[PDB]
Amino acid sequence: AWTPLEPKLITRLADTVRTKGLRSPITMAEVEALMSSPLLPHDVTNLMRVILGPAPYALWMDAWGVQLQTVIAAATRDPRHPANGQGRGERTNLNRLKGLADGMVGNPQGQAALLRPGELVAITASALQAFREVARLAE
Amino acid sequence: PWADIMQGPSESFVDFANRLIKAVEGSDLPPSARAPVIIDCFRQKSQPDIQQLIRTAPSTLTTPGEIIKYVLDRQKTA
Amino acid sequence: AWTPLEPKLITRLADTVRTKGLRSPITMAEVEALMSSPLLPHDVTNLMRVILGPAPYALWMDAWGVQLQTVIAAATRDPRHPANGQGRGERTNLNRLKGLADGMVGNPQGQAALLRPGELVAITASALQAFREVARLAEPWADIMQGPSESFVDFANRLIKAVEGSDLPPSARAPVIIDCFRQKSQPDIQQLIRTAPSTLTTPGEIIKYVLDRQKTA
Amino acid sequence: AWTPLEPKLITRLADTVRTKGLRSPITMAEVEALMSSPLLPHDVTNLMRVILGPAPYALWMDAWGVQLQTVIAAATRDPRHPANGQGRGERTNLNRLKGLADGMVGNPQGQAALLRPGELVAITASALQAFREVARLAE
Amino acid sequence: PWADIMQGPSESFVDFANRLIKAVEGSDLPPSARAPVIIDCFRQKSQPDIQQLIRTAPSTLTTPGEIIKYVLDRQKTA
Amino acid sequence: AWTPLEPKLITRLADTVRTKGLRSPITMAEVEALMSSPLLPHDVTNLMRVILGPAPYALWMDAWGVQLQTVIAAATRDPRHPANGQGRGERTNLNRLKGLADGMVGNPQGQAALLRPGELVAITASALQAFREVARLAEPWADIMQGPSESFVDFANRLIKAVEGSDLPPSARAPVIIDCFRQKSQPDIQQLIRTAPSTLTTPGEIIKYVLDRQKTA
Amino acid sequence: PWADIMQGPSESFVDFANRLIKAVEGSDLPPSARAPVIIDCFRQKSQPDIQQLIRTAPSTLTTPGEIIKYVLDRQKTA
Amino acid sequence: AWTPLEPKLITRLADTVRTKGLRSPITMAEVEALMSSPLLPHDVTNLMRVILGPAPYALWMDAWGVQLQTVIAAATRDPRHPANGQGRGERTNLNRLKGLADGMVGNPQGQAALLRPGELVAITASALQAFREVARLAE
Amino acid sequence: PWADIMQGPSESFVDFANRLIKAVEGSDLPPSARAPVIIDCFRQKSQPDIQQLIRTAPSTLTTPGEIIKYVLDRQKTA
Amino acid sequence: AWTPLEPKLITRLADTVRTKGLRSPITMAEVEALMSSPLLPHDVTNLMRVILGPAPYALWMDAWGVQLQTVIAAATRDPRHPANGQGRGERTNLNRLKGLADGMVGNPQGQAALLRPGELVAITASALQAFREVARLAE
Repeated sequence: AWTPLEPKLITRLADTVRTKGLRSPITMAEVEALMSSPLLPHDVTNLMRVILGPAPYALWMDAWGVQLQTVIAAATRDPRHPANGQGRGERTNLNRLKGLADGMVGNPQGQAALLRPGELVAITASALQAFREVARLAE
Repeated sequence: PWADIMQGPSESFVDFANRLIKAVEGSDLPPSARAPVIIDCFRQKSQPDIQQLIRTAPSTLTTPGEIIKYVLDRQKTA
Repeated sequence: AWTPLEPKLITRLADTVRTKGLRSPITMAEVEALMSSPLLPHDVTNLMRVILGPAPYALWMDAWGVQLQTVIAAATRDPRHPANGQGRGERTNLNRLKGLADGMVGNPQGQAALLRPGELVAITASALQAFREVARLAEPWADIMQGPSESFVDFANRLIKAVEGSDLPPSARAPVIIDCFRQKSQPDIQQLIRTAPSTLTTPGEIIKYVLDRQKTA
Repeated sequence: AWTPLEPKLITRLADTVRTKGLRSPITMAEVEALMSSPLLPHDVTNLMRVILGPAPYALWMDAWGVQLQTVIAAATRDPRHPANGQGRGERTNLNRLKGLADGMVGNPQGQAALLRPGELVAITASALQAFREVARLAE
Repeated sequence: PWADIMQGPSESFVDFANRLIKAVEGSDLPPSARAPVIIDCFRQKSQPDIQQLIRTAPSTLTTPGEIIKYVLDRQKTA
Repeated sequence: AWTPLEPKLITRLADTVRTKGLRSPITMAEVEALMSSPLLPHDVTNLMRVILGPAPYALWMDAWGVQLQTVIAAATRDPRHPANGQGRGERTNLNRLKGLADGMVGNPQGQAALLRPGELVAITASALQAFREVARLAEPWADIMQGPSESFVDFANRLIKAVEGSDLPPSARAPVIIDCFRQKSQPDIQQLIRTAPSTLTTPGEIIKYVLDRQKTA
Repeated sequence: PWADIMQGPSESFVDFANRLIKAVEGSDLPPSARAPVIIDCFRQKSQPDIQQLIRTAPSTLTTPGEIIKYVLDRQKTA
Repeated sequence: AWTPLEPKLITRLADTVRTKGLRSPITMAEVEALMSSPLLPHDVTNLMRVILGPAPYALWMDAWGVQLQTVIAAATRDPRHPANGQGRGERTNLNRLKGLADGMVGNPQGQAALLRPGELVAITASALQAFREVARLAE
Repeated sequence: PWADIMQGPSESFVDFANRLIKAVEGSDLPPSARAPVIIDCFRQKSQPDIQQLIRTAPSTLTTPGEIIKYVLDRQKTA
Repeated sequence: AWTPLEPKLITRLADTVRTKGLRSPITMAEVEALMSSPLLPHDVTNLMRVILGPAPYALWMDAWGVQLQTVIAAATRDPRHPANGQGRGERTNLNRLKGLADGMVGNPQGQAALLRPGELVAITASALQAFREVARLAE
């Protein structure tokens, strides 16, 4: 069952990003805090939509896609990925990682249903690395 | 109004890009016409230093994110 | 049977030569047009008498004679010339090429009678080459600079014109045009060409690149 | 049998390009007019040599080559090209399109002899598109 | 002092590179810290024309020799 | 047994590079001289460390690595390389070429022990080509004019130097040198070359003619 | 009148040659006397720069066309 | 077996030519010194390439060709030339004197193999006379 | 004295040649040394217009009479 | 037997050349008068030495040599020259015409001994034509 993040925590994090900036160690610590439980693509996408401005959000979408593509290359380079399965029918496509696959587009409940925990942690680590890249790039 | 947005003489580029993308996406344009308009507004607004910086791009930039990344890389630190 | 060229076409060509000059590509195209069917020495001689002034006509007579002499040397160097025959009795003398042979002097009908089609096409090609020589002679690339206010397409036009209408071999024009684009073409475009992530190996490619990335002003 | 274009029409078109420019709709209409019958590579090459200046002519040679290369890629992607034949012996090389093949270099009569009508119309459409590109680029 | 070296307005790039590499290698830095410092000094010194020339490098330059070669290739002849 | 190069020769070569530069033909001849016997990586590395400045030395290290990599690609493309052996156990790695392999780092004696003569000559040729590249890189013909007070032999020397040390094809240098003699070389010599009763078709002939008929002053 | 034709100080040589050949061929001279007269008028008219240019001809010019070609080759571009 | 001249002697001679000039008696003495043993066309050509500037080198190539042509005229005027042989098959062509013949172009070893000692001394004397002419002409 | 003879700024060339040949032949030189001296005095005296006229001689003049003829042909009429 | 020309006539002719010039018809008539009998090279040479200045004398020596060379070319083009003979042993060299041959240098008596009347008239006509050329050239 999907539970959304508190809008109070999200508002506090947005104001933190607004006053301290993207690169301060306190901001990265707060992001790591709100990045503790494995989030669904819907959660991370809306979170970055709210806390980041338009141009940093575009940059972050780009960087997140690139990092997820590196993850999928490593996944096709190793059939023992915690997102993959043993047979070929469990291979994870980027539509399933970005939340674009069938039964997931716009629906967080179905998303949480079909996604694997390894998928969730890989998406989360990818999003964190992308946030780091964009923060280092913006300023 | 998006077509009246200029990058101020003292304004940074990320603020100008934020303002422009906001005004273009929150307007009456179709969804399929926002990216070309944002690109062509980056090229013609964004005072002539950044205009020449985008003009002399050895690669072809075909996305607002790519233009923003390129300009942020090669911008005149000041 | 000999048919003369229209005096209307000849008058139009003469006025073209009068306004555009001898060397314009439109003039050379018009001459190639009126040089389509193989002409008899009478036709080409009268044509050059009408379209060219006195001094260019003298120069053209000289050049035509020289080119015809080269043709006759190649003909005596190969008995299989389309103007020649197999036996020695068909060897073509310059009196027959210039229309000076017996039964031809001043008479275009007899001319058309005795002349061969290979003779006609050789005379025609010789006259065309002579016209080209005289046109290149009648009217400096290394002194061409792009002015401070001049656009780049005008500079490229002027430079390519002066380089192609010069004494360089044909195989040396493209490298010279490129290296003149790089060293002339005032330092803004010089730096624009220098910092080219791709290697430009043709004047057209350099022109396209510069037109794309030029400073709009 | 090859018939050349009238130098009167070519002179009028050259003066049109000289006064109105390359991009005016009247100029493009005039070019479409003189581009009505399928022209041999010799015809189009001399036409562009006369009506265009040196630098636009270089640009046009480049663009024409690129468009012809796209055409030849589509031709090797479909053996039913009106320029191609059914067997492999009728495949059309760029030397045959640009007029550089054997029996064609400098000779318009032989050109008209060996060329196909599909070849002619493809060359003509390629030249028209290249003219459009160069006109959009020059000004 | 290496951190005070700037490329003069009229100085060529090979002279500036010689002076900078001399002052960096003849200093108190560890041997494993000279190449990154030389690179980052090429990027921030070396007046803004060469700064932008290095910034807009389609390839990633990870050695002072490679940076010198690239700049010598694409430099503005003047 | 390893024998070092004389520091006297190295000092003379360093001063030659200091006064004449990297690209002079005398400097390249001197380098070819000191590049006669096959050198060990230690020798060439120290030689370039001494004769070259810091930035040219960095450039040369880069170029030497690239050329050695091309050599190793050709070596893996042909098992009959004079550096390679017949079996796979003699394949030569870049650590062995750059002197980085085991038993060689910093020790020239062990280096000379384990290295092959084919290895040595390949390293030497690679280093020579890298030196040529860096020399061509470290340091415009169409901008050369004969000064009002400059003599003609100095102008000809400067022009031929800049034309031959440029990016032109080899078959385009003589026509360019001639046409630059004709259009540069201030109008007195321009008219002197123009009014040549003979046709001059070589830079040497033009130089001889001008030196004969020049205005002594 | 052919014997009154001079090359003006600012006139080019091809115009002078055209005018002179016109006036000599459209005159009362016999046909066999036109070429020598045209040559000797090229030599004595045609202001002293071209006069000296024709005088110092290493080859012997025996035809108006050859003289015109030589002068056009070696003329002072101005 | 071919042995090259020392680059040290060549460097000293080049600096002598640079400071004293081409016509000084000390320079001519030094050239006579380095012109002691019969040199192959490769040696003399590279020597003049190094010690002479570009324009004097062009002049010297011209003069050397002219003097070699005079030598070949004297050789066809006397079948007892130390470069010639008794039969017609040993007649020496200018391609063999200038080093342009077959098996000699660019290869000094093959050059030294096929050349005669009379050929070498004739080439050397010709080069010396050409150097004298160019030195008298340059200044 | 022959070695002090110069062609005056206003003097014609035949007068200068007469004076020079007179002073050279009526001097203490050997008979076999008069022609080379007369030639080399024509070349170095005879003010720079005629000096350049003799210098740019497409033919080689090896006799005082030939030099005099050439100069009289191609001299600047004034 | 050689008889010299009167110094009185030579003085009168020299003063005529001095007052009237070289080109006057009276001067040419006087020269034709003193050019009536066939003169030996000594006579004409001394005559031109006396009547002409130094520079006209140099010009006249040049022109006389050229005309004598044309005469000798015509003589080798026709073995029936009044100066030549029938066999090859009577062919007339320029040393015999200019008075430079053996037994003639400086001696007018020996000159008159060995010279032919055809030789004398050819020398005389050559000298007259050379005088005409120099007179037309001097003014």
